[PDB]
Amino acid sequence: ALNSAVAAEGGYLVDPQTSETIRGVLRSTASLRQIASVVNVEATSFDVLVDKTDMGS
Amino acid sequence: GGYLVDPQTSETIRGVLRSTASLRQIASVVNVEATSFDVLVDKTDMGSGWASETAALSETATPQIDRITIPLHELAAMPKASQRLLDDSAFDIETWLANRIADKFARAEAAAFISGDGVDKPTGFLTKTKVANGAWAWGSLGYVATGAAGDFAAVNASDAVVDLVYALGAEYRANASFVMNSKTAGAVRKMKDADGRFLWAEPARLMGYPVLIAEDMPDIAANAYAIAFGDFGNGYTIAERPDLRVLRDPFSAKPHVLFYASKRVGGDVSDFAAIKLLKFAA
Amino acid sequence: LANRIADKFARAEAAAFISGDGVDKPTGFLTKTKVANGAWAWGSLGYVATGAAGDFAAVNASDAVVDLVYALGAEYRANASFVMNSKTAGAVRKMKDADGRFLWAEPARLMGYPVLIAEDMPDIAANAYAIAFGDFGNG
Amino acid sequence: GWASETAALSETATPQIDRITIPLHELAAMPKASQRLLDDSAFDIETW
Amino acid sequence: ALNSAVAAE
Amino acid sequence: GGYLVDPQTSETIRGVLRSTASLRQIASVVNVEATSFDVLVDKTDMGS
Repeated sequence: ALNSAVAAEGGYLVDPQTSETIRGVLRSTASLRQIASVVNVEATSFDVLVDKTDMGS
Repeated sequence: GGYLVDPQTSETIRGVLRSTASLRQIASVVNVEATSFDVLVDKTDMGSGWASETAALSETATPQIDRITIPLHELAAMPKASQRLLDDSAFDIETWLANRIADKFARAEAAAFISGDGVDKPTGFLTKTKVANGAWAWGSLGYVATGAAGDFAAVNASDAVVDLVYALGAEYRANASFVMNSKTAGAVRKMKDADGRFLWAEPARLMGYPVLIAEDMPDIAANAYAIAFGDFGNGYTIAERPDLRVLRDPFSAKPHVLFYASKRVGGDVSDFAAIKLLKFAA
Repeated sequence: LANRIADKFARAEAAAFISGDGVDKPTGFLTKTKVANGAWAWGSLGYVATGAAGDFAAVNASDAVVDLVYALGAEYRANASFVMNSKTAGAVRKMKDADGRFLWAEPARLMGYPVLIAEDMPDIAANAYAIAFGDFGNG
Repeated sequence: GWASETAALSETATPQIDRITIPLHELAAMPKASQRLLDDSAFDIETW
Repeated sequence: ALNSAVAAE
Repeated sequence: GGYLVDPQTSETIRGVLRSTASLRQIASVVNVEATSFDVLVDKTDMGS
């Protein structure tokens, strides 16, 4: 019941409260995914079909 | 009949209005009703595979976890107020002091959150075993240096600030803040081109990024860390109780009231990469 | 862990989307048979060059960036993005006029166009492709 | 304070209070307007 | 504040 | 992960046990109110 500084005089009653959420170092989430063309695909591959030339008028 | 005019006093007792810029509105304020606070951060990270079709995938790493314990100190101030004053001074002195003691506390712990040392008070980030950036360890804050001693760089000035920015990590720079005292921010603003025009153009943002004008960091000295920068939303953790518990003391000072009030607060650095500093040595 | 493994994956494939090679992982656009712009073929990406080797152009600096913009096609420049690592973007920002004032003025947009600070492209080397630009919505 | 665990916390200062008295003077101006003008000059001279 | 004797407190 | 685990504190505080029987239950317990209780005992016999 004495001071909270030294352990023997009731310093073992203070039981430090931990975090609510385990934090972490926060690394770069800049991944080009938010600027590229994200396509859902449930397959083995994906096949874009682009046009390398054009018509004439 | 000059004794009939009885000058009307104020409605509200005013006061000098001191700097409320306390880093509390930019740091990570955490409610805690305990003796301490324990952040649990991750100093490393995992590894990824790109496993082949026939690989029989093996083990990978796992982020080892580093605890920092917040001390969560107490802070008290104790004015001595006379009982005769508190009964005859129709301005409400009790709520005036509690409105004024709180403004001292939010002004006292601004030194604790930034330039506080270890004992009995939170360590601000300035006293956290500074390491020059590039050899960045975990248990230490990074800094870049300027070059010349008592000023910014001489030949190419204003480049010690921009690399301080671009060494803070691309994720941390998303919501960061400069921290200076108000007499260094003049010496930054006084920098000018070869033409005599000063080059940097309420929030007093600098290079777009917000600037918290603190009042605790040293100025441009020989080896001072005058300019701070980083993401204080992850870098610094403030732990506190959200009240200002007042105990009036009618008994010790017998003709006095002796307000004893104490809110208790703690907090030190949380993410060592989320703050970079500026040394002026070399 | 599932909140942390996902943050590694979105950090691991950022190297795949940009500097990934062919085997077992996506090829980012850096390893796609670079061709100098003007002789632009189909199965290859264009590039412009700077001039001097380990830095930007010496006499007229900052003109290797603006022609990189105006060789991207008028339709693609409508919603494009610069891509650099965070240590090159300093060396871009450190460029200055003859007066000592640095010339380029959250999104950290450059010449108005948005900039995605990646963390995978090389810095200013002898023959590195340090600065990327274009319409990644179609590219 | 930043009082230690075993400190027996002592007194502290208290903001001494300074009064400034506003004098609250009066200010007057007195134009002289003719009664003949105020009755025949349909612009409302009083509120003007 | 302090005493009611001297004004400035 | 050793920081991620924390012990249970307890259900309550315990203590070493002490002796209870204290001569209070065998002696004469007299409820008194003034500052002092006075017994009046005669020192010697009648001596007839």
